[PDB]
Amino acid sequence: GSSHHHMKQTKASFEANKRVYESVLLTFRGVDGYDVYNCSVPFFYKGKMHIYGRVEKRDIWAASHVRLFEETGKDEFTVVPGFYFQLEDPYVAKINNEMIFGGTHVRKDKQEISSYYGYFYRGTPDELTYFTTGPDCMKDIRVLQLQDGRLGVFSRPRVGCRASIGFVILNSIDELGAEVIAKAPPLDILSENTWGGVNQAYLLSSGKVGCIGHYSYEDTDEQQQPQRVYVNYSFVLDPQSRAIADAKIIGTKSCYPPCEPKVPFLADCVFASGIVMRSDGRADLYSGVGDSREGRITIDYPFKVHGTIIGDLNFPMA
Ligand code: NA
Repeated sequence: GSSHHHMKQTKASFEANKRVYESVLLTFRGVDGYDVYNCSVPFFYKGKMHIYGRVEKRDIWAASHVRLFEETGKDEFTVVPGFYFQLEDPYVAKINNEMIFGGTHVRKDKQEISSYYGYFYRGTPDELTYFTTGPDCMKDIRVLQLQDGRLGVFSRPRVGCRASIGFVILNSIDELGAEVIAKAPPLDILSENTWGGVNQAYLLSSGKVGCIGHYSYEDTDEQQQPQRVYVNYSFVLDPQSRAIADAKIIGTKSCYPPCEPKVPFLADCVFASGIVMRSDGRADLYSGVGDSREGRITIDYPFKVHGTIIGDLNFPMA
Protein backbone atom coordinates (compact mmCIF):
# COMPACT_ATOMS: atom_id res chain seq x y z
CA GLY A 1 0.00 0.00 0.00
CA SER A 2 0.82 3.76 0.42
CA SER A 3 3.77 3.15 2.89
CA HIS A 4 5.63 0.40 0.87
CA HIS A 5 7.04 2.11 -2.34
CA HIS A 6 18.01 9.09 21.27
CA MET A 7 14.97 6.77 20.74
CA LYS A 8 17.48 4.10 19.48
CA GLN A 9 19.02 4.03 23.05
CA THR A 10 15.55 4.12 24.71
CA LYS A 11 14.62 1.09 22.54
CA ALA A 12 17.83 -0.82 23.48
CA SER A 13 16.95 -0.24 27.20
CA PHE A 14 13.38 -1.45 26.54
CA GLU A 15 14.66 -4.62 24.73
CA ALA A 16 16.76 -5.46 27.87
CA ASN A 17 14.13 -4.63 30.57
CA LYS A 18 10.74 -5.46 28.80
CA ARG A 19 7.94 -7.13 30.87
CA VAL A 20 5.74 -9.26 28.53
CA TYR A 21 3.39 -11.72 30.24
CA GLU A 22 1.69 -13.24 27.14
CA SER A 23 2.60 -13.15 23.41
CA VAL A 24 0.47 -14.41 20.43
CA LEU A 25 -0.35 -13.79 16.77
CA LEU A 26 -4.04 -13.61 15.79
CA THR A 27 -5.54 -16.18 13.39
CA PHE A 28 -7.97 -14.71 10.75
CA ARG A 29 -10.47 -17.00 8.93
CA GLY A 30 -12.40 -16.26 5.74
CA VAL A 31 -9.90 -14.03 3.78
CA ASP A 32 -7.39 -16.68 2.60
CA GLY A 33 -4.68 -15.25 0.30
CA TYR A 34 -4.72 -11.82 2.01
CA ASP A 35 -2.55 -10.69 4.92
CA VAL A 36 -4.54 -9.07 7.81
CA TYR A 37 -2.73 -6.43 9.90
CA ASN A 38 -2.75 -2.90 11.43
CA CYS A 39 -6.25 -3.54 12.87
CA SER A 40 -8.50 -1.23 14.85
CA VAL A 41 -8.50 -1.72 18.63
CA PRO A 42 -10.86 -4.61 19.46
CA PHE A 43 -14.38 -3.55 20.53
CA PHE A 44 -17.65 -5.21 21.53
CA TYR A 45 -20.86 -5.35 19.51
CA LYS A 46 -23.91 -7.66 19.97
CA GLY A 47 -22.13 -9.09 23.08
CA LYS A 48 -19.10 -10.32 20.99
CA MET A 49 -15.52 -9.05 20.54
CA HIS A 50 -14.98 -7.67 17.03
CA ILE A 51 -12.10 -6.01 15.22
CA TYR A 52 -11.62 -4.20 11.88
CA GLY A 53 -8.63 -5.47 9.88
CA ARG A 54 -6.58 -4.09 7.04
CA VAL A 55 -6.81 -6.82 4.36
CA GLU A 56 -4.16 -6.78 1.62
CA LYS A 57 -2.15 -9.20 -0.51
CA ARG A 58 1.60 -9.51 0.33
CA ASP A 59 2.56 -7.88 -3.07
CA ILE A 60 3.72 -4.20 -2.34
CA TRP A 61 1.53 -2.90 -5.27
CA ALA A 62 -1.61 -4.65 -3.91
CA ALA A 63 -4.33 -2.28 -2.56
CA SER A 64 -5.94 -2.58 0.91
CA HIS A 65 -9.51 -2.99 1.99
CA VAL A 66 -11.01 -3.19 5.48
CA ARG A 67 -13.28 -5.98 6.71
CA LEU A 68 -15.08 -6.56 10.06
CA PHE A 69 -14.14 -9.74 12.01
CA GLU A 70 -15.80 -11.36 15.03
CA GLU A 71 -13.95 -13.40 17.67
CA THR A 72 -14.75 -17.11 17.07
CA GLY A 73 -12.09 -18.58 19.46
CA LYS A 74 -9.17 -17.50 21.62
CA ASP A 75 -7.16 -15.04 19.40
CA GLU A 76 -9.20 -16.34 16.43
CA PHE A 77 -11.28 -14.00 14.24
CA THR A 78 -13.69 -14.88 11.41
CA VAL A 79 -14.69 -12.41 8.72
CA VAL A 80 -18.24 -11.02 9.03
CA PRO A 81 -19.90 -11.15 5.58
CA GLY A 82 -21.35 -7.95 4.19
CA PHE A 83 -19.08 -4.99 5.13
CA TYR A 84 -16.12 -3.72 3.04
CA PHE A 85 -14.27 -0.39 2.84
CA GLN A 86 -11.63 0.72 0.28
CA LEU A 87 -9.24 1.92 3.07
CA GLU A 88 -5.92 1.29 4.88
CA ASP A 89 -5.30 1.22 8.67
CA PRO A 90 -8.80 1.25 10.18
CA TYR A 91 -9.57 2.73 13.62
CA VAL A 92 -12.59 3.26 15.91
CA ALA A 93 -13.75 5.54 18.72
CA LYS A 94 -16.95 5.97 20.77
CA ILE A 95 -18.47 9.51 20.67
CA ASN A 96 -21.95 10.07 22.29
CA ASN A 97 -22.82 6.29 22.19
CA GLU A 98 -22.01 6.14 18.42
CA MET A 99 -19.06 4.53 16.58
CA ILE A 100 -16.74 6.91 14.70
CA PHE A 101 -14.77 4.73 12.22
CA GLY A 102 -11.96 5.88 9.98
CA GLY A 103 -9.29 4.77 7.57
CA THR A 104 -6.92 6.13 4.92
CA HIS A 105 -8.45 6.50 1.46
CA VAL A 106 -5.94 6.34 -1.44
CA ARG A 107 -6.66 8.19 -4.71
CA LYS A 108 -4.92 6.97 -7.92
CA ASP A 109 -4.24 8.46 -11.34
CA LYS A 110 -2.78 6.19 -14.09
CA GLN A 111 -2.05 3.41 -11.55
CA GLU A 112 0.00 5.76 -9.16
CA ILE A 113 -1.04 7.33 -5.81
CA SER A 114 -2.08 11.01 -6.41
CA SER A 115 -3.46 11.87 -2.89
CA TYR A 116 -4.59 10.11 0.32
CA TYR A 117 -6.74 11.34 3.20
CA GLY A 118 -8.62 10.22 6.30
CA TYR A 119 -12.25 9.16 5.66
CA PHE A 120 -14.54 9.27 8.74
CA TYR A 121 -17.80 7.32 9.14
CA ARG A 122 -20.46 7.38 11.92
CA GLY A 123 -23.11 4.94 13.13
CA THR A 124 -22.76 1.32 14.31
CA PRO A 125 -20.91 -1.65 12.74
CA ASP A 126 -24.23 -2.68 11.03
CA GLU A 127 -24.37 0.70 9.20
CA LEU A 128 -21.50 3.24 9.04
CA THR A 129 -22.12 6.48 7.08
CA TYR A 130 -19.21 8.41 5.52
CA PHE A 131 -19.46 12.05 6.65
CA THR A 132 -16.12 13.95 6.54
CA THR A 133 -12.55 13.92 5.28
CA GLY A 134 -9.15 15.01 6.63
CA PRO A 135 -6.71 17.27 4.82
CA ASP A 136 -4.80 16.23 1.65
CA CYS A 137 -1.94 13.77 2.29
CA MET A 138 -2.44 13.33 6.09
CA LYS A 139 -3.05 10.10 7.94
CA ASP A 140 -2.97 9.09 11.64
CA ILE A 141 -5.90 11.40 12.62
CA ARG A 142 -7.66 10.18 15.83
CA VAL A 143 -10.49 11.38 18.06
CA LEU A 144 -11.94 10.84 21.52
CA GLN A 145 -14.55 12.37 23.80
CA LEU A 146 -13.08 14.48 26.67
CA GLN A 147 -14.30 14.72 30.28
CA ASP A 148 -16.52 17.79 29.39
CA GLY A 149 -18.08 16.03 26.34
CA ARG A 150 -16.03 17.99 23.72
CA LEU A 151 -14.01 16.25 20.94
CA GLY A 152 -10.23 15.87 21.19
CA VAL A 153 -8.62 15.60 17.73
CA PHE A 154 -5.08 14.39 17.04
CA SER A 155 -3.52 15.44 13.74
CA ARG A 156 -0.30 14.17 12.17
CA PRO A 157 1.33 16.41 9.52
CA ARG A 158 4.19 14.60 7.75
CA VAL A 159 6.10 16.06 4.75
CA GLY A 160 9.42 14.28 4.02
CA CYS A 161 11.44 14.10 7.25
CA ARG A 162 9.32 16.78 9.08
CA ALA A 163 6.53 15.22 11.17
CA SER A 164 4.51 16.28 14.23
CA ILE A 165 1.50 15.14 16.29
CA GLY A 166 -0.98 18.02 16.73
CA PHE A 167 -4.07 18.37 18.89
CA VAL A 168 -7.17 20.59 18.93
CA ILE A 169 -10.44 20.54 20.91
CA LEU A 170 -13.68 20.88 18.85
CA ASN A 171 -17.20 21.25 20.24
CA SER A 172 -18.42 18.14 18.37
CA ILE A 173 -17.88 15.64 15.57
CA ASP A 174 -20.10 17.93 13.35
CA GLU A 175 -17.11 20.42 13.22
CA LEU A 176 -14.58 17.75 12.12
CA GLY A 177 -13.16 18.64 8.69
CA ALA A 178 -9.93 19.18 6.73
CA GLU A 179 -9.30 22.87 7.68
CA VAL A 180 -9.67 22.44 11.52
CA ILE A 181 -7.45 19.28 11.46
CA ALA A 182 -4.86 21.07 9.26
CA LYS A 183 -4.75 24.03 11.73
CA ALA A 184 -4.36 21.88 14.91
CA PRO A 185 -1.34 23.23 16.84
CA PRO A 186 1.64 20.86 17.48
CA LEU A 187 2.26 18.89 20.66
CA ASP A 188 5.83 18.41 21.92
CA ILE A 189 6.07 14.63 21.17
CA LEU A 190 8.22 13.82 18.06
CA SER A 191 11.95 14.70 17.86
CA GLU A 192 13.94 15.75 14.82
CA ASN A 193 14.44 12.85 12.30
CA THR A 194 11.56 10.90 13.86
CA TRP A 195 7.93 10.29 13.00
CA GLY A 196 4.98 8.64 14.73
CA GLY A 197 1.29 9.01 15.47
CA VAL A 198 -1.58 8.34 17.89
CA ASN A 199 -3.35 5.01 17.13
CA GLN A 200 -5.89 4.97 20.03
CA ALA A 201 -6.77 7.67 22.59
CA TYR A 202 -8.46 7.02 25.96
CA LEU A 203 -10.05 9.36 28.53
CA LEU A 204 -8.51 8.79 31.98
CA SER A 205 -10.12 9.25 35.42
CA SER A 206 -7.82 12.35 35.96
CA GLY A 207 -9.37 14.01 32.84
CA LYS A 208 -6.04 13.47 31.02
CA VAL A 209 -5.76 11.58 27.69
CA GLY A 210 -3.86 8.30 27.51
CA CYS A 211 -2.44 7.72 24.04
CA ILE A 212 -1.34 4.38 22.51
CA GLY A 213 0.64 5.05 19.34
CA HIS A 214 3.76 4.50 17.27
CA TYR A 215 7.22 6.13 17.29
CA SER A 216 9.41 5.62 14.25
CA TYR A 217 12.92 6.38 12.93
CA GLU A 218 15.51 5.10 10.41
CA ASP A 219 18.18 2.70 11.62
CA THR A 220 20.59 0.02 10.27
CA ASP A 221 20.39 -3.65 11.51
CA GLU A 222 23.44 -5.92 12.41
CA GLN A 223 23.75 -6.86 8.65
CA GLN A 224 23.93 -3.06 7.82
CA GLN A 225 20.52 -3.21 6.02
CA PRO A 226 18.07 -0.23 6.24
CA GLN A 227 15.18 -0.53 8.78
CA ARG A 228 12.23 1.80 9.36
CA VAL A 229 11.85 1.03 13.09
CA TYR A 230 8.32 1.32 14.53
CA VAL A 231 7.76 0.77 18.27
CA ASN A 232 4.59 0.67 20.35
CA TYR A 233 4.57 3.98 22.28
CA SER A 234 2.45 5.48 25.09
CA PHE A 235 2.19 8.96 26.61
CA VAL A 236 -0.34 11.01 28.60
CA LEU A 237 -1.61 14.41 27.39
CA ASP A 238 -3.06 17.10 29.70
CA PRO A 239 -5.57 18.61 27.21
CA GLN A 240 -5.58 22.04 29.03
CA SER A 241 -1.78 22.66 29.60
CA ARG A 242 -0.88 20.40 26.58
CA ALA A 243 1.97 18.95 28.70
CA ILE A 244 3.15 15.45 27.70
CA ALA A 245 3.98 13.03 30.55
CA ASP A 246 5.13 9.41 31.01
CA ALA A 247 6.22 8.98 27.33
CA LYS A 248 7.63 5.46 26.96
CA ILE A 249 8.05 2.37 24.74
CA ILE A 250 5.52 -0.36 25.67
CA GLY A 251 6.20 -2.92 22.88
CA THR A 252 8.52 -3.87 20.00
CA LYS A 253 8.56 -6.52 17.24
CA SER A 254 10.67 -8.87 19.51
CA CYS A 255 7.74 -8.95 22.02
CA TYR A 256 5.42 -10.69 19.46
CA PRO A 257 5.92 -14.20 18.06
CA PRO A 258 8.26 -14.40 15.06
CA CYS A 259 6.85 -13.58 11.62
CA GLU A 260 8.10 -12.46 8.14
CA PRO A 261 7.60 -8.69 7.56
CA LYS A 262 5.90 -7.49 4.34
CA VAL A 263 9.25 -5.97 3.15
CA PRO A 264 12.78 -6.43 4.53
CA PHE A 265 13.03 -2.86 5.98
CA LEU A 266 10.01 -3.53 8.33
CA ALA A 267 11.84 -6.31 10.31
CA ASP A 268 11.62 -4.16 13.52
CA CYS A 269 8.16 -2.61 12.84
CA VAL A 270 5.02 -2.86 15.00
CA PHE A 271 2.05 -0.49 14.36
CA ALA A 272 -0.14 -0.19 17.53
CA SER A 273 -3.90 -0.99 17.39
CA GLY A 274 -4.87 -0.30 21.02
CA ILE A 275 -5.22 -1.77 24.55
CA VAL A 276 -8.02 -3.81 26.10
CA MET A 277 -8.18 -4.10 29.91
CA ARG A 278 -8.07 -7.66 31.28
CA SER A 279 -9.72 -9.56 34.15
CA ASP A 280 -6.23 -9.60 35.85
CA GLY A 281 -5.66 -5.80 35.88
CA ARG A 282 -3.11 -5.94 32.98
CA ALA A 283 -3.54 -4.63 29.40
CA ASP A 284 -3.78 -6.65 26.18
CA LEU A 285 -1.86 -4.55 23.58
CA TYR A 286 -3.03 -5.39 20.03
CA SER A 287 -0.64 -4.35 17.23
CA GLY A 288 0.17 -4.73 13.59
CA VAL A 289 3.41 -6.78 13.25
CA GLY A 290 5.70 -6.19 10.22
CA ASP A 291 2.78 -4.85 8.08
CA SER A 292 1.79 -8.57 7.67
CA ARG A 293 0.13 -9.94 10.89
CA GLU A 294 -1.78 -8.80 13.98
CA GLY A 295 -0.45 -9.71 17.44
CA ARG A 296 -1.39 -9.41 21.10
CA ILE A 297 0.96 -8.97 24.10
CA THR A 298 0.01 -8.70 27.75
CA ILE A 299 1.76 -5.71 29.43
CA ASP A 300 1.44 -3.55 32.56
CA TYR A 301 -1.40 -0.99 32.23
CA PRO A 302 0.60 1.92 30.71
CA PHE A 303 -1.32 4.86 32.37
CA LYS A 304 -1.15 3.78 36.07
CA VAL A 305 0.00 7.12 37.53
CA HIS A 306 -2.60 9.14 35.49
CA GLY A 307 -5.72 7.01 36.25
CA THR A 308 -7.95 4.20 34.95
CA ILE A 309 -9.86 4.36 31.62
CA ILE A 310 -13.26 6.11 31.62
CA GLY A 311 -15.94 4.55 29.37
CA ASP A 312 -15.65 1.55 27.08
CA LEU A 313 -15.73 0.34 23.44
CA ASN A 314 -18.97 -1.64 23.85
CA PHE A 315 -21.23 -0.35 21.07
CA PRO A 316 -25.02 -0.42 21.46
CA MET A 317 -27.45 -1.39 18.61
CA ALA A 318 -29.13 1.61 16.82
NA1 NA B 1 0.29 4.39 7.89
